[PDB]
Amino acid sequence: ESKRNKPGKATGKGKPVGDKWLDDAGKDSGAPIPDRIADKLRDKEFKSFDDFRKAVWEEVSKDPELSKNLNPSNKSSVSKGYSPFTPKNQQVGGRKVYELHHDKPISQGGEVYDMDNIRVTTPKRHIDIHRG
Amino acid sequence: KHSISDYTEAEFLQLVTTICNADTSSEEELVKLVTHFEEMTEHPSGSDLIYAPKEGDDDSPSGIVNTVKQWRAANGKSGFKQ
Ligand SMILES: [Zn+2]
Repeated sequence: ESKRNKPGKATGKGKPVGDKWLDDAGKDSGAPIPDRIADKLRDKEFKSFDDFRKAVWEEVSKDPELSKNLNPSNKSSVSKGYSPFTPKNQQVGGRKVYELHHDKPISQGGEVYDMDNIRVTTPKRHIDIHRG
Repeated sequence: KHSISDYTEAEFLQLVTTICNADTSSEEELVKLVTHFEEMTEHPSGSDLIYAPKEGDDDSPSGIVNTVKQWRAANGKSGFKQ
């Protein structure tokens, strides 16, 4: 009874990112999935979007270019497949961690596991996107 | 565990160490501890003390405890249990 909970295989290219990768998450449509992560996850089967989410953060933990911009506590979090905490000023109530967003919504036929359709957002930005 | 005056310093360090190490069974449990920490400390930086330190701050568990202890002492707040 939720599309995002149906199994599928990951596809898509992503984009080159730099040190300001997660800074981009609070702006515009959010930050892209890094090309380097897309290389690792392409063609893997996922039983739910939540399982895909876990895999993204585990690959972040393993990637020295992506993990080096997280502090020790956030490193511990992504090692467990958790989403890392944003700065306080980008949090909204009990939503305190980076959120994965579908640029074309799944409800409007957007692809669930196409990484070219996925963005990384802060809670503050994700809420604003979904309200225009 | 309703206020920071309910914790000894050693007990608070235990809480902070658990958070820093993500020593939980779910992301939900971790978020709950972080929320608890922010409520206990009353510090304006909130979770930034743990996850977004300002340049040169000591973000080890003992460093965070020191930052909290000093801020509370200097800003008229009750301290740890003896
Ligand atoms: Zn979204």
